[PDB]
Amino acid sequence: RSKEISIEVEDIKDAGDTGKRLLKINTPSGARNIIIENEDAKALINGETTNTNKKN
Amino acid sequence: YPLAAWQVIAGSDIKVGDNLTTGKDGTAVPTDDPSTVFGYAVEEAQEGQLVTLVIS
Repeated sequence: RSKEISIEVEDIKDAGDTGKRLLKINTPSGARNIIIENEDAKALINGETTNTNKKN
Repeated sequence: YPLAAWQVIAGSDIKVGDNLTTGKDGTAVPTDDPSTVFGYAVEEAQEGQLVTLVIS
């Protein structure tokens, strides 16, 4: 009868929507895409800014 | 011959109702960490004594 019963993210009944997205994410870039909504701030944190991002 | 209960040598002091897991050298020891639990004692045993346990 198995040994571990590896649950999945959606089995965690009091996890939040952003919380489940973060738990599923594999890389730091993916996490930043979830967490940072302001596109200019995200661009700064990614070290990749256009002239429009810089002005903003 | 699917047994509901086993007779296993105790690796340490086991009390009645204690959840058991593997210890050193195949002996049975008390545990407080679910997933390591394979059964529980219905008998009390010192150390090196056999203890009857119900598998769960």
